Amino acid sequence: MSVISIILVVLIAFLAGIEGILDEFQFHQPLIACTLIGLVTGNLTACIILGGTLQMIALGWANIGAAVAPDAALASVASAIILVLGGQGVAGIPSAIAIAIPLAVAGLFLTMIVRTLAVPIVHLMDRAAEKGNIRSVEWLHISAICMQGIRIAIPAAALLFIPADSVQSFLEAMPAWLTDGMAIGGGMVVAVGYALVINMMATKEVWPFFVIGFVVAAISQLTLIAIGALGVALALIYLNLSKMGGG
Amino acid sequence: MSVISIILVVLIAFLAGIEGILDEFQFHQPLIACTLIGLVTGNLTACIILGGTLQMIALGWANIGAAVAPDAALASVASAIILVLGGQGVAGIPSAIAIAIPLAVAGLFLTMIVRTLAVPIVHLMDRAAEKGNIRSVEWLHISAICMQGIRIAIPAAALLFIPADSVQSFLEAMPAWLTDGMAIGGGMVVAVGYALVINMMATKEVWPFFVIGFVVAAISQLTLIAIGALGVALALIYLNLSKMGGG
Amino acid sequence: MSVISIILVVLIAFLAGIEGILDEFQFHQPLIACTLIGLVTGNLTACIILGGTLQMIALGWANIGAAVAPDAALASVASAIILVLGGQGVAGIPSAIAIAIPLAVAGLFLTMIVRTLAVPIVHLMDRAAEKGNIRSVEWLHISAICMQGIRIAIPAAALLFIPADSVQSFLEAMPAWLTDGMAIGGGMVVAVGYALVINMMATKEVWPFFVIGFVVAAISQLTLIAIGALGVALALIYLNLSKMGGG
Amino acid sequence: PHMKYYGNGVTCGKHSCSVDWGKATTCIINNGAMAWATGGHQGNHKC
Amino acid sequence: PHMKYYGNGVTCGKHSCSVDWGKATTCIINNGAMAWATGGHQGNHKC
Amino acid sequence: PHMKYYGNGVTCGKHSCSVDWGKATTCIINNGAMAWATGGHQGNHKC
Amino acid sequence: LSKRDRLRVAWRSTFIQGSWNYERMQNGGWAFSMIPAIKKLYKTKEDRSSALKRHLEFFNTHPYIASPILGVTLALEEERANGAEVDDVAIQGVKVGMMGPLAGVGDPVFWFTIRPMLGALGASLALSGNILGPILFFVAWNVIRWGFMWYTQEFGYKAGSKITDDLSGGLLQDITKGASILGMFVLAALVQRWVNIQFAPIISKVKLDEGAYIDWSHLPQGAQGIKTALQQQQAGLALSEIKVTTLQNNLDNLIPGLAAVALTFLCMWLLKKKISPIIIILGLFVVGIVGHLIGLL
Amino acid sequence: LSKRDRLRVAWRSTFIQGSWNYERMQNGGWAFSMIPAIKKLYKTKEDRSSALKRHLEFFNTHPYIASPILGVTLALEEERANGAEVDDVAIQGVKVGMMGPLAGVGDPVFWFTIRPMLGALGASLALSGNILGPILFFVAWNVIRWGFMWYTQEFGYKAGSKITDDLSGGLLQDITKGASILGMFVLAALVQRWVNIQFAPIISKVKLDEGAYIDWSHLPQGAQGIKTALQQQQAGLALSEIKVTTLQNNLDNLIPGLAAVALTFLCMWLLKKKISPIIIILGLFVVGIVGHLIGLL
Amino acid sequence: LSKRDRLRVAWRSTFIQGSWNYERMQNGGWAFSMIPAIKKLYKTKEDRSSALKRHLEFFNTHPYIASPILGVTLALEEERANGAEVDDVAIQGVKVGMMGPLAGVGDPVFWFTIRPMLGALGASLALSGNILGPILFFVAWNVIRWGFMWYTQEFGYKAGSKITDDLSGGLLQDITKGASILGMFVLAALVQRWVNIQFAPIISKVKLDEGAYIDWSHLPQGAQGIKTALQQQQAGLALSEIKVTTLQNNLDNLIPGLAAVALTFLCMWLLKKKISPIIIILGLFVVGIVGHLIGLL
Ligand SMILES: OC[C@H]1O[C@H](O)[C@@H](O)[C@@H](O)[C@@H]1O
Ligand SMILES: OC[C@H]1O[C@H](O)[C@@H](O)[C@@H](O)[C@@H]1O
Ligand SMILES: OC[C@H]1O[C@H](O)[C@@H](O)[C@@H](O)[C@@H]1O
Repeated sequence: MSVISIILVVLIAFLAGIEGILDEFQFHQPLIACTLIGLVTGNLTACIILGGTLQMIALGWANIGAAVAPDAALASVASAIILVLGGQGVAGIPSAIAIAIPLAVAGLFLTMIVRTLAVPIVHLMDRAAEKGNIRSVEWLHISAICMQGIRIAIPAAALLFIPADSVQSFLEAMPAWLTDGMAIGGGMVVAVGYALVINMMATKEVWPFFVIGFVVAAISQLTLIAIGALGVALALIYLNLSKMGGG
Repeated sequence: MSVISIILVVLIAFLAGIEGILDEFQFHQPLIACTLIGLVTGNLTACIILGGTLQMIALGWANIGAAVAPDAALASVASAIILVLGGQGVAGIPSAIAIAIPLAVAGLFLTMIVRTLAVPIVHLMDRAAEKGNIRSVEWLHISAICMQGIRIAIPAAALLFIPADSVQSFLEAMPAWLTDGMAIGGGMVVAVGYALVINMMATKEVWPFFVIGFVVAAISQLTLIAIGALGVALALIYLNLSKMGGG
Repeated sequence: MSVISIILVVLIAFLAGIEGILDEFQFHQPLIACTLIGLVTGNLTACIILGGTLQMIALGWANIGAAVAPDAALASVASAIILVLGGQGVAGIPSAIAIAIPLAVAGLFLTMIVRTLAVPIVHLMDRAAEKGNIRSVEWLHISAICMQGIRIAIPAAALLFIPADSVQSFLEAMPAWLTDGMAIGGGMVVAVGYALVINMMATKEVWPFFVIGFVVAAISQLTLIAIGALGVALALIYLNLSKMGGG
Repeated sequence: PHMKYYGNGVTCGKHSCSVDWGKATTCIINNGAMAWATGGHQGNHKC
Repeated sequence: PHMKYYGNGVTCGKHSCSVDWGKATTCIINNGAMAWATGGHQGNHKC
Repeated sequence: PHMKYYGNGVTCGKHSCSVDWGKATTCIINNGAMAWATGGHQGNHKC
Repeated sequence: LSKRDRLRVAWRSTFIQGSWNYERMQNGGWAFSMIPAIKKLYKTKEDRSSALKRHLEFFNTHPYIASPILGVTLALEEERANGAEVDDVAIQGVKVGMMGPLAGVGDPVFWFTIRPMLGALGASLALSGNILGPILFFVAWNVIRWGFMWYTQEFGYKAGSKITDDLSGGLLQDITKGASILGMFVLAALVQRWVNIQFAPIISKVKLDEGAYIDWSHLPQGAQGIKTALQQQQAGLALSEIKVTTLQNNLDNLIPGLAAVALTFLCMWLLKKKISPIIIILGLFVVGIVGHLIGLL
Repeated sequence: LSKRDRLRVAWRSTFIQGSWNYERMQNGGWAFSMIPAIKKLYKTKEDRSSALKRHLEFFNTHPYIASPILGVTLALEEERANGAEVDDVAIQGVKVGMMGPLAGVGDPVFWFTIRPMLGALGASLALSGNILGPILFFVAWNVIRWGFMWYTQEFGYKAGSKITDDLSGGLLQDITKGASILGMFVLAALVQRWVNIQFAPIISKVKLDEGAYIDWSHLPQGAQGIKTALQQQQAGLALSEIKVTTLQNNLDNLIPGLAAVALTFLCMWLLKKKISPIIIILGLFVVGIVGHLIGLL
Repeated sequence: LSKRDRLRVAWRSTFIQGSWNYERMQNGGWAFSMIPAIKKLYKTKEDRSSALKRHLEFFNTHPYIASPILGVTLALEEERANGAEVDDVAIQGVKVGMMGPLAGVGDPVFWFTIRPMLGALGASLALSGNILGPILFFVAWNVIRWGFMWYTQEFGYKAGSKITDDLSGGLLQDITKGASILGMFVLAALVQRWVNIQFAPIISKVKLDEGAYIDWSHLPQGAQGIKTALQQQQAGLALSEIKVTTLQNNLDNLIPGLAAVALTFLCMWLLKKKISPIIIILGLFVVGIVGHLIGLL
């Protein structure tokens, strides 16, 4: 691989790292990141296929409050890089897809670590605000942006100087009990994401609706859309009945 | 068959056509029409059995608003006539029953055609009312009654001078795709009958009850009587809560 | 068996009969009655096992209003007595357990008969109250207590001078249709216990909740705790909506 | 196929017609309940 | 037949009696919930 | 085992990846309905 | 008007459905049944025409439950001949105020309560060849129908004023509201359960992995294969190695009965577009035929 | 009255269920428990008799939760001896206003919350032959029972006035209303699920057409017959060629549990007819026996 | 400030998520986007510092829906430079009154409504190797995002006063109440259905009596054994002679999803104890690992 290709893939990884936290231009989405990585290396169509497949997989990965998303950015960069420097243009896609999912969790851990690390940054920003320095706050904000960019710029450059079957080998040389524990713990994480919401909105007036929803969910013949429609109807009836005696 | 029998069966068909719309003396019901047809022809007991069977089948055929019923009158007249002029007094009943059902749909189409045709009649009645002529309105009303009587008097007389296995032969010599399309379209017709009701009674405060009913209907363990009881209980609770703050 | 053992077992039977109605010291519970009857006879551990097993069985036998409990007292006394005077200390327990259940129903019948008979007692207490005699009322109350004590003191002494396999023989030499009729009738008795409650609390505004509960109970995927939680949520919503227009 | 079904518990087999009255009574009761709940607007359904 | 059931998770087979405590605890919890929901009027049911 | 499932109707077999669009559309619609009903708080679930 | 005129009105009211046009359903029969009353009250050249225009407006209710309204219409109109200043005020109001709620109770009572039981009772005797069945049905229906019409018309006429103003009352509106709620609920259930729209296109035929189907080629042979197959089916394994998913399965994955409710809403929109129900029914038949032809249905 | 009189009343209150007649359940025990208080307050010839009539009226509650009421009855009565113009005004009202709601919480607490767990704990040790089980159960139940009675009786006596008028309050009304709603709901569910009435008459035995049953006479032989039978069962085909419909099936076609709720309503009517529950229970046993004899049940 | 300063603020607002600390999520980006406005209004030494403290408080909403709020913050702040006596009154009011309800609608709109459909449309072309997929997705997302941000910021700045006081209105509170009820219902359903906690300890293995299992050792042989086994399974008899009951079965006997709701409430308590969500997630992973190691999960 040419050195210019290495420079461009590192720059694309940095851009994906920045847009993982910015989440505005969507340079961190697989549909863009994979084709950007494959365009600067010659593996254009294969990376387009990989990006399309991963985007089809990662259609619902969104950050909501403190519940961070599986961070499709690191998967998009790293799976595409491993596909590029491993041959097997089109036939190697199922391996990149297979290795992307645990690397998404790894990127989630990394971005959680960096968001935790961002707290002293805003503390220094407050301390500089008390001093009346308007430019150092901007400097610290840009440093925070660059930290999240580096968060992905580093692993993508590390992958470039190791054999292709290194992430896959590490994943395969992993004890089965660890894999099963991770799988079990991954189904209980979403509960935390629910708890944050429940803490936001929970009053003595709406808890009975929570009880009714929990009871109703045990009926397997009712779909999720049916449960949502029942909730909408109940809320509408409650609102209609509340303002019939008040006014 | 004697000519006097022909005269009486045509008269009974005319009476059934009249009571198809009048719906008071119930001369159009199978229980009366079949025995009236068989009494003037000598096939008394066989036509009584046929009328009883058809009435057991046609227990719920009632005209409600613009949702016309399957018009048991034409089936009752024509199946009885075909049973009479085909031999096989008691053993021919399952053929008359089999041919009655599509002929009920044919009579339904005919009666909707005549109900559509009745609109210019009441237009002429209005134009005569503005002229102050009190007898021409009556004459138009009697003409409208006689038109619906003829609606069934004609097919019953047409069936008399054709071979018995003519309706059955026509029904059997029908393409399978047409029969299947009619069967499929017959399950969606009742929806129209529902729509007319929904257009009548539908407010922004009762739509949530429609949503709850639609969601609840997906639970197969709940019977229709159970759903009705749930609706009654919900309506009672809503009424009780409505006048707890209003007064 | 020594005569002193007979005296002690009769005394314990009398105490269990008294505590069947008193229901304070719980001398009528199997856990106490069985070990008391076995301690004065030398069969300590076997009677302790039998009492533990029967208490595990009779965990929910409680008198609630006029719905009398299966009267665990007579079973606890009699099954333990038959175990004591039949040999087979530990291995004879499943026979005592098997014969206890019908004898519980027999004790229920006996205690219902005595509760019915207690009405003239309080009538005499009233007639003594109108005469101003304060001690005769106490005497009648103690006589009523002693009557229910004797209700179990008598059968336990009768069982003492008959062969051990007499209750079991009588139960086995019973026609199958009678046993099946009793089993069928035992599943319908609890309805009476429900009726007494419904007659207590039933207004025109809570009947819809009864209808909803009856309809909902047909859904087998909802547990009894789920139904209770749904009822609590519905009651809370109803209470919240009731005092939003009233005040 | 020779045993058709016409609703309300009517069979009308190849040789005779028979009515099972339990299904007929169930159909009548259900149709009446639906008519009373909807004001007689339940439509025609083969029960 | 030699394995009877007496409720609350009591078997009392032909030779010995055994209690499965999961079923007994489930019966206790369900009976308590029904009593608290009905004011102790749920009646005696073989759980 | 060689036919894995990755959610949203993606298979990615041992040789190629294919998407069945009915399941993908069902997943999209269900996720959107849950997000609109919960304000976008339904979490990440493999549909 | 004496009792004779009311008797003629009642007898003439049995042809109230004689025309039954789709635009104004029972206007013709209602106008026909009021002809003798109009002739008895108004006589010169013009008040008869005005009465005809009044009674030729839209009217629709259960034919038998229309007798009390007529009585009210008999009571209120007779004042106008004498003079009571109530002209075009309540004569139109009572008709629309009673045609709906009275039909909502008369249709279940006569069409779906009395008639089904009478027909079943008559057919019970008729299936044995007894002429008593049809005769009993005819007599029982006729006597009840005529007695109901006459009694309710007389009650409505005699209570002409006591009931025209009591319509604006808490009982009537409470009944209407509860009936609306119950009807919405039950009609939603009936739309979901009785409107049958089944699609039969096959969407996907993805094969299952070799760990999820029963694989009836390496199974125990004799009295154990059945047991292990049942145990695997209890574990959730599939009978066939290929999984077939239809469009109906995908539609039910969202919510059951979505096609039925969508068709119902489309029918409501078409009816609101002032399209006659006959055209909609004839188009639904053609739609079913076409869908069967193209394999959609 | 001194603390000794209150302790004597509390000790005598453990026999409050001694008579338990069916007409006035705990009237005898309640009158028995108040004997020393009546003797302490009223002494001449007549006020004792009036107190006896006052305390011989209908009374029923959980036996342990009756202690606070007694305390209130101890406080209200002691004024009458001194004189407070409150005679038969509130002494009767507090008993009725407390016997219901307090029983509704004492029955679940003692009969179904403390006793089941204490019995399970004792039986755990008793099943191994340990005498510690029954001893622990006896001591833990009796200490708690006596402490509860004494403490609540003292609290009710000391708070005699503070609680007789607080009964007419929003909190008690809300608790009663919510308890009524929850009880109606759960009792309806229990009537549906726990009242077992199963009929076993066979109504119809119409045979199925030769397109609906599996027809186990022309099936694949060996490892394929099972698969095709399972596929046909999944398709909705019937196992047997004859369809048997029972009375229970027809009853469930209307609504499950109809017989149970009908029997419950009949029992309610019989109880409202002032028929004792013992007669109704004995009649239900005879009804079950007869129904099994005639094959109905 | 002119339109140039507003466009500068809008462009600088695309980095509003640059820091995203866990304690005050978007405070840094919000303060960054207000730098040119603060420099334009306050200029000496101290009002800039007070503005920095004002805009460094807690802020969190959907990044694209933060533009209207910014506009309001641009409208309200500009008065303070001129002087309007509204200082620290509403600047902390509109932000907290808008960050919640506006995020609750912007998260479903952009993250789960526009983005999934755009990504699916792009992937449709991308799976065939067409570069038009990613290009279409990129352009369609970015044009819409920038247009929405600019238009909503301009609308918020122009209608700065018309919307700050209209927040206290019936429509907003009604929407909030209905959204809270719907969210509680649907989140309870999602806790029950999507939180997967399956225990695998075996609790009891009591064998069944010889009248309850199919007993595959004395069964018909050939085309009849299958039928009789299916009929026995329909009767409710079990396949195996031993009955296995797990901890999950006993937990489901009480109510399904009890472990899920218990874990959710424990997480709620831990979050209320001011414990960061990262610690709770890392502890849940370790808990799952341990539970699999000890056989609990
Ligand atoms: O309720 C509507 C009522 O009026 C319609 O015009 C007729 O179909 C009647 O049979 C029906 O009962
Ligand atoms: O709650 C009613 C209460 O009084 C009844 O008379 C007795 O059965 C008690 O055991 C019961 O607790
Ligand atoms: O609604 C919450 C909103 O703010 C969070 O900090 C970010 O994760 C956003 O992506 C999210 O949309």
